Amino acid sequence: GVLKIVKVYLAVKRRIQPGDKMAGRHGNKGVISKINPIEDMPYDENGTPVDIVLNPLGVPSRMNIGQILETHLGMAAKGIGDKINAMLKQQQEVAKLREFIQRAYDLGADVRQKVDLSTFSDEEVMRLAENLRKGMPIATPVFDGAKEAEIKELLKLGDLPTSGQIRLYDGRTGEQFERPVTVGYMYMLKLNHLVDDKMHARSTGSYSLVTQQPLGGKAQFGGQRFGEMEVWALEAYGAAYTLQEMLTVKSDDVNGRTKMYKNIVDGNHQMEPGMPESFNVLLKEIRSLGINIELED
Amino acid sequence: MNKEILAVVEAVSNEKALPREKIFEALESALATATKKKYEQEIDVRVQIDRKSGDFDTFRRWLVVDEVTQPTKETLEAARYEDESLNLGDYVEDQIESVTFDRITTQTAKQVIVQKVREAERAMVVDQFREHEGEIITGVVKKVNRDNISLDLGNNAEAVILRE
Amino acid sequence: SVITVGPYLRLHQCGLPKKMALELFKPFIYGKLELRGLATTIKAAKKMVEREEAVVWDILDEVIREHPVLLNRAPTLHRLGIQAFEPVLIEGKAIQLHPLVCAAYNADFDGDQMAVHVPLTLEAQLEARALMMSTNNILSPANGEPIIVPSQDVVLGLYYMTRDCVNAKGEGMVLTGPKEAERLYRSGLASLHARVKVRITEYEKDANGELVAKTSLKDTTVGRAILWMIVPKGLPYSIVNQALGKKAISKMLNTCYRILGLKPTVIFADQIMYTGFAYAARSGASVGIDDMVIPEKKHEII
Amino acid sequence: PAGTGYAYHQDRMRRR
Amino acid sequence: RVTVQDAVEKIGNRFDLVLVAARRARQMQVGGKDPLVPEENDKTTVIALREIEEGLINNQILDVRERQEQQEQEAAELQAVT
Amino acid sequence: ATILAEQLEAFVDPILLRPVDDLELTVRSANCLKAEAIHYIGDLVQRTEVELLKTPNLGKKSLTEIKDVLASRGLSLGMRLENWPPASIADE
Amino acid sequence: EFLKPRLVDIEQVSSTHAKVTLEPLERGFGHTLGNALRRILLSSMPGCAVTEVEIDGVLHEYSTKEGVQEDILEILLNLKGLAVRVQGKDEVILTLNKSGIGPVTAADITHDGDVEIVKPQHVICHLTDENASISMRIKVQRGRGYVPASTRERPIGRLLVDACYSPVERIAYNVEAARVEQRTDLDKLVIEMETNGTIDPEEAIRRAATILAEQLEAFVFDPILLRPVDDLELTVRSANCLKAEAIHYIGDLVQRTEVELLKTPNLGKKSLTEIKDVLASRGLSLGMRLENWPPASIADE
Amino acid sequence: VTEFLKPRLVDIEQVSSTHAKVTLEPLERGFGHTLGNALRRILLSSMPGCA
Amino acid sequence: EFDAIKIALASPDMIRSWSFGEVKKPETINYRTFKP
Amino acid sequence: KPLVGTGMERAVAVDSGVTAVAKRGGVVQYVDASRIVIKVNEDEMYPGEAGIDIYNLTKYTRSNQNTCINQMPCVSLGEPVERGDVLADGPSTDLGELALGQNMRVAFMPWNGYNFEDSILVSERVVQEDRFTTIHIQELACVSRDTKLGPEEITADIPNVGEAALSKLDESGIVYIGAEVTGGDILVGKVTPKGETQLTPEEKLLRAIFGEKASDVKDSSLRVPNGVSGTVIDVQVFTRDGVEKDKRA
Repeated sequence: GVLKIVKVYLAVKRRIQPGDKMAGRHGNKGVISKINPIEDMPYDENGTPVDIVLNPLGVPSRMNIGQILETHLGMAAKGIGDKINAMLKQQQEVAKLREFIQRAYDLGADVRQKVDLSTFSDEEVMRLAENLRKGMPIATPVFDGAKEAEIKELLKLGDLPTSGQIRLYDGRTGEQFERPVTVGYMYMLKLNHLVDDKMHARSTGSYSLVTQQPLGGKAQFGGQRFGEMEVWALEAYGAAYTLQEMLTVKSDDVNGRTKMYKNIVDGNHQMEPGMPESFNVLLKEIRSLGINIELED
Repeated sequence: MNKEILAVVEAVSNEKALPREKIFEALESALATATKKKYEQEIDVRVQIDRKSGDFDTFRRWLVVDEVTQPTKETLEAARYEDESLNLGDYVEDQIESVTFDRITTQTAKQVIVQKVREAERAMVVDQFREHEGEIITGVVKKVNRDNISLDLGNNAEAVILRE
Repeated sequence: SVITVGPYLRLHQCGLPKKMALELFKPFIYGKLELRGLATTIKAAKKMVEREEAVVWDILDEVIREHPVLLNRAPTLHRLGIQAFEPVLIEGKAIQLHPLVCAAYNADFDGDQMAVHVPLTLEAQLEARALMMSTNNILSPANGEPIIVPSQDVVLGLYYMTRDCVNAKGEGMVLTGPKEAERLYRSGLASLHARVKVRITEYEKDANGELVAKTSLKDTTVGRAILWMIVPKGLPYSIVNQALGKKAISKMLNTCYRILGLKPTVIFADQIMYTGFAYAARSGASVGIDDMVIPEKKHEII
Repeated sequence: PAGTGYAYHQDRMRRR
Repeated sequence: RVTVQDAVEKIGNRFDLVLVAARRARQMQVGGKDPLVPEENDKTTVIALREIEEGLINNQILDVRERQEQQEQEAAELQAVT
Repeated sequence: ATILAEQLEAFVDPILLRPVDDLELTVRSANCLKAEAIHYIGDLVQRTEVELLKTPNLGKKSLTEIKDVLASRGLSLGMRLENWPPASIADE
Repeated sequence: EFLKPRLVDIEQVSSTHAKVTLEPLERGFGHTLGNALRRILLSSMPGCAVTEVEIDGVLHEYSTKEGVQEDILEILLNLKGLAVRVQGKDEVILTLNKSGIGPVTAADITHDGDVEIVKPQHVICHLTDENASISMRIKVQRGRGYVPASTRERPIGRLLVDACYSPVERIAYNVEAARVEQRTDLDKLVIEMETNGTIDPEEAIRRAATILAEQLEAFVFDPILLRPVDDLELTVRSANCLKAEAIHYIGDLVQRTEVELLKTPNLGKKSLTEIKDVLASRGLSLGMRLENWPPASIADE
Repeated sequence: VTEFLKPRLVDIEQVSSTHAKVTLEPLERGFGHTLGNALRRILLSSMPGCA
Repeated sequence: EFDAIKIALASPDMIRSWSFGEVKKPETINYRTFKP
Repeated sequence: KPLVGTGMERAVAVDSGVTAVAKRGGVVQYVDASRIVIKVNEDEMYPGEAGIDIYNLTKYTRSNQNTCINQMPCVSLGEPVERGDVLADGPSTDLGELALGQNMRVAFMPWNGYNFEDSILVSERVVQEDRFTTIHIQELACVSRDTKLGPEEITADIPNVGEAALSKLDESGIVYIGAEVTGGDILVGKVTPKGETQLTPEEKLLRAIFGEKASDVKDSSLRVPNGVSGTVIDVQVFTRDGVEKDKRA
């Protein structure tokens, strides 16, 4: 019993905003908290602003020291990429590009790669440098990776500082941060726990059928569950009227909440309490047995 | 047709002597021309209304001229392709519309069709005024406005009295 | 919704987005719109906030102002997991939550979510302000320990600020007050940790409710004088004269609460958090690969 | 019958 | 408004504060009584606690004023009748 | 503010001239006029619309496209030029 | 007697970026003017970026066109990166037509009499067949900052790209010591900017200084209307001119416009001069509108 | 494109005559820091005076 | 409004006093229309 | 791409099924955003079934997690390709590698409290470059059921509307392909029945004009759920056999 089905595909483009979740590849999570302007960013003595400012204090407790080696080796990779971009933007012939790319591909101990550019024939080297100019990709296998001295020797091939730390100025004050800080490139992932999929709000929506309480969820326009431990936490204060309207007026009693809505739109601010209708459902379910529950007096 | 075009026009309690085909065209425009404004095509409109079936159609104009403005409704050298059959000045229609014009305003007839019925009532009351145009006549005032008094009269016609 | 930090807040207020604020406060906005006379029937008001015209945001800032909300983190274990704030409206879609309060909720910011509840009636607004307000919960009910203890960035900013080194800019110069200590730090003539005789005026309240001024020269640092500009009157100078880790700043707030009461302890908790964040930003306290110093004796021990 | 409602339950227990 | 400490210094129970301030705010909001302290377009809750802090309102004065302004209404009714 | 301000006082018709092919309409609408050896819309404005309608090089859809172009009133307004140039269109 | 900065040398070392130079400066003003002009140049400078694109056979921006090896979305990104100068207009519409195998560079745009492309080697897309051609209209306008698509389209054929109206990329100042002019403790401010070609560097430093000096410009019931017309200090004729229109209070004179009074011959030529003398105090005839009589301060009690 | 929001100081909430608290609003986004930093460095570093 | 809640057994007279009619047939609804 | 990878990206990219791996190597003949044509080399080629391969790429379509599973061609024209090689990159791939997120310039410093517990602070240079701007696709269905008083109507011809009620719909109810909608417009117009009653003797002329015999109707049109924008990229219409196809079907 269906005539025709129409399916329509909307294509939203969700950008980024304060509240999305980004994370690296080591367990460094985080809700992005403020999308600063360009000027406020800590820049260095070349001019370039840093893009993301993490927090250092997550490193000694949450022991993921691999992200700092990944940061230093990423800065080494981008240093080689900047030197290729400098040697190519000046329109240099393929000999100097061949020299520098060969020096950046040898660079290590007994390794597996062992490439040579003498069999690339002067046209692939320009296209390989067209692909390396935004940075040079570096493989680091899992337990047989790049040691510290190799990262230092690759940071020495670019003209970056050896310790990986550049002194950085401030954007607001324009005066230098003491004790030079760690910059580099980290490969960060956007996770699909966005913030305009979790955010929800409800004044007065639909109500459930068997127990006259609001529906649950977001697609169903619903209200958040004021659970049992929150009832304990309001018994633990002396908040008594807050709990009474939190489980009689705002939730269940239908004549109580229509009196409440009229009283709120008239400025009154007063509740006529009544009884939860789900307690009458409890009376009907216990009473539907052989049990005779009542209400005395 | 919708197998019903010789019966709804002939209701015919209040609009028999009133124009039947025009009321049919107006109800069609309400079921259509209501919340679509058709288009921005700056041209002369012409509705064509049927009395026997009740249904109607919407034609566009071409408006024979010796000028260039209103260019979707704009001569004799172009009439030479019509073998000079057009004359200077006419509103000769040479276009139509494609089954749209408020594929909206369907059930909603308590403001649209009710609005056109109110317009027809006003038109017939002005026609009632046209049969005398002014005379010594009495009325009974019903409403009490500021510096004017509204008067009810027979056969649902009304008037007002100015304070000056 | 998802929470985020917003460290500009005072600890009785939290950030709350405009879209959630216009949805949770629909009847108050309806009542306000019907009072002014802009509209007539209720329908008109629901069309106005369905369209979100230019005049309902002033209505919204006039229904928010003194109306607390109950923030609640989803595994509420003790009573400090439901606290009442005052909203400050946020361009955004994330609840901005004051950082010190996070140590009460066990709330980090790794993807957490919190629920907001609105006290409707008038007795519930007064219970949110007088019992459940976040300024009122500064001691944990399980013991006597303060629960608005400064957690992680701010103790690093203090520990870098109130410390010393055996030579810096302005070693052993003499300063006529803490105001020119901060002026020497800002102009670029001394360092944040450089030992220095200052003249501080500590107020000891040795009488029966009367604050007696005693001024003296303390051999201290520049950072200890700058942090002395934030300490309220009654505490002695020796609460900042040490290095101020985390146990020391916790007993600083505890001695402030036992002596000067509640209101100086709330405003002093906020000033602690602000100066900790500011000088931790000025510190540039990174972490490198060279900071983890391998012992030279490690291989011979193995 | 603990918090703010303890006055209400004092009143109701007194007026029986 | 930030703290309510002196409003508990003058009413020591901290639960009677809520009853007295709710009674006072219900008199100011719907009953149409003037605030005894000049406001700054505060809501009626903060004006209630602001009157508590001045000391000019607690439960004793509220019972005194309700008995006197009930006796005034019944006295006006009796002098209108007789 | 006075010091900082004193430190800064040493610092502080086109539719007719365009081609018929440059029109927003399709290439057929331009080619209908271009079949009479017209390259600029000024040549289209130099000739009357009746004179263009007396030639079968233009089509029925080309007439609708010409009406859509003349709705902006920049071309085909029944004008007469010297040959090409107006006074604002002068040789320099 | 502070030494004033004057621009001395504009070293256009490459086509994109230059190194302007300010000299002399007293000590302290180097970092002040450096950070200030850096923050103004990065914040708000007039750029000339692109807003709308209408490819011909493309309905929505997620489609694909037959004969071009990039999507329509990638064509929108490549047009978003277009570096273009305009000269005498607010907005302008550029036209692109290209047919044949190969790239569609940025020099294939039919340039108007004032639009100037500054980098004509910029690739947009690649046509990849013998009869497969794109034909688009591009809309380029002035602006300031970053105006995305979500804040600000009427047919279904327009395509809105984001608008990065910002000509500069990287502003770096380097203060350094100054030589003779026969006085030490003077500084030189050397600013290396990084433009994309749409803004002259001296024009950039001039607009930044103008914006900052504009920011420091911030600090570097009527009793006559309530009174009767006859109570005015002028003669009885000046009051009677207004009173001829049944006016007794000057609030009624303020309720009506002066043009409405000048359209009535009850007022005279000398009465107009008297009305001007009365309106010189600006208490009456200021072109106001009342409810009928009463303002809020004029309340009934 | 050049006409920004131009401020004026809305209040000078002052304590006794050698101390004050001067606000400024509204400023364009990011200009509070540049005017605060410019006025702070000029006042705190280079003023004329005698001592 | 009310004090204590009392629970006890249900007598057949008490269950007939709760009731409003004997439910005979097990037939739930019509299921092809909308009526019960 | 990852600047710091493990070399394991090519196994995860090629050995999954999101990229368009070449079956027989050869010379590319025609690259397009839709299709890719490989001319097979003669030392890899069957004698019969002459053979030049056509790869029909999978353009913008819905994944299960409402992402956008795209394939982009990454080869030039006239380019040699070998057997076992990538031709079209997939989602989160680049030249046959595996690029999940993006690589950005990071600094480890406390910055004024805005990264207190675990938070992250991002420059506007990141959002200006449109570099995390992910593309999501939502599927909205609308069925034409069969109830009492008769079947339903999809024909935009319905009441209680406004120029803002169906100014984006066509003459048959279904929204256009390409119409950029807001949160709460009408995509599919759908009217169902309500009360039966009978015929009225008031709208007689109107009933002769249209010939409609319902005449009162309800409103159950599909709407964009409140909050989401978008651009309608693809409309499917399925018809149970026997039912009259309307003009858009």
